[PDB]
Amino acid sequence: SNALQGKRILITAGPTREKIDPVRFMTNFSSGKMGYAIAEVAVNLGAEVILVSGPTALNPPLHVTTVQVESAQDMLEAVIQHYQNVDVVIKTAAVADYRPKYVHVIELERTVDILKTLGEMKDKQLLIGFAAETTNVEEYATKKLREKNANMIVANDTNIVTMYRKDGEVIELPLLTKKEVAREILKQIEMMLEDD
Repeated sequence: SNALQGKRILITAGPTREKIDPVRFMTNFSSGKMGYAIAEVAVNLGAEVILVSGPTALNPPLHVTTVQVESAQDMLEAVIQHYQNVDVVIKTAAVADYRPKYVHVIELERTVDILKTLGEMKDKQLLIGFAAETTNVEEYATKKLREKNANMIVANDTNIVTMYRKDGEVIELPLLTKKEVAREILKQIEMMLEDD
């Protein structure tokens, strides 16, 4: 109940929304259920939780400080605003984002990588990322773990989750609900905070 007492944890969740024209947009889909589930469990563990969310149909848990955004750019600005004052950042979006160049046949431009940015300006914070691949899961998750300067990468297929920690340890899980996975993740984070 007090496992993460006083720990500031920032979580990103949901999809990003990129405009094409005033009445059209594209969506890099991400459910948001996982992020919102982690946020709820984190609160119950006594953590100070900040949730940066894209457009979802979900309602944030009580006591969760939530910022609703749409674009990947706004999500970036929101995370940077809090990054100095947090202990843990959990990026719950395995999808790399793309964005149209104009706001009026559709030219796409590269968006700024959130996890890469946080890794470059990282001080003492812990970076947790996600990954969802159908091939070379271990190789990709490990590559992302080292490239983005992260502490743990959560790999996906109710969920079947394998976690890859920075120290080299690998933890596979059976079929669990999102809330169960959330607990296992926050358990791992709790330990990394003690290692420091």
